[PDB]
Amino acid sequence: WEQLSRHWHTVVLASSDRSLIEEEGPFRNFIQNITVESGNLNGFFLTRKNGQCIPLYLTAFKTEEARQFKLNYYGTNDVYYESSKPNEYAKFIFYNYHDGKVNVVANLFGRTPNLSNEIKKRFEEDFMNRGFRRENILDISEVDHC
Amino acid sequence: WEQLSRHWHTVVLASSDRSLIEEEGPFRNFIQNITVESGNLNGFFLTRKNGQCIPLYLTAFKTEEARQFKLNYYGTNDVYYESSKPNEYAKFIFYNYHDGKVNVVANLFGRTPNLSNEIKKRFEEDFMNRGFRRENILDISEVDHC
Repeated sequence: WEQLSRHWHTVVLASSDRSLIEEEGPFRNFIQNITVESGNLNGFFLTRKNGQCIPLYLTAFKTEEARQFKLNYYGTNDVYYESSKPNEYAKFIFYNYHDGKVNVVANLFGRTPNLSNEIKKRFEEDFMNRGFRRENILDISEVDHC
Repeated sequence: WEQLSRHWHTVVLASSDRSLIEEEGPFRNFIQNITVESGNLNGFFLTRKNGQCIPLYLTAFKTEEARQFKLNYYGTNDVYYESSKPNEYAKFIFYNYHDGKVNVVANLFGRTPNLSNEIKKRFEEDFMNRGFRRENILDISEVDHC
């Protein structure tokens, strides 16, 4: 898992709940880098709250299950890692349970600040195919993230 | 996946939406057996619809990600397999996308029509912890089914 131990860029964000990833949303976070320790993912993000960029430390604890991690943040998040190009991008999918509800927050991280269209298009399609609206898929490689 | 190709039993079912697994629900299915072919999971089930038991064939198609499959059934289902004792029980978590809503359907299968209390207990706890209530977790080893 030491491969994920690098600098990253939040390229695209999508969620079944628009508000989770819009300005001021708990998941509108910009990854800076990931440090792997004993299989655990220690991510350092920057999130913009009340107009300012503040540090955010999130730890995806490795579970006995493969590619799966556990993260406690605004509820319990079952986390899944996936990538067809491990050296170029990383997708992190969060299944969030909070206040008796289930949501999905999908993250498209890139080793570069932007990714190829083939990659982004696949991400967009995968989620549009799952009933999402286009307002639920944010391509932030365009916006002004922290 | 050779340990999955045998006869299975649906022991406990859990869902974020209780109706999906209650009587008449599209996901209240009683597994008969699973046959593996080319990496895909070909499960044969029995489901009581409109009064009686009828055959049900579902294929969990392999993906490029470890332990993850795909199933089109009452929406798109991203299926994950996990099990600490591969020869006693099998767990399949479905992340269902239908009508813009996201739901989770977890299945606890066993080589025998019932599982140890410890196994069932942990399954129940895991989802009790994710905000599910007692009525969302149905042990069916007890009730009579197809």
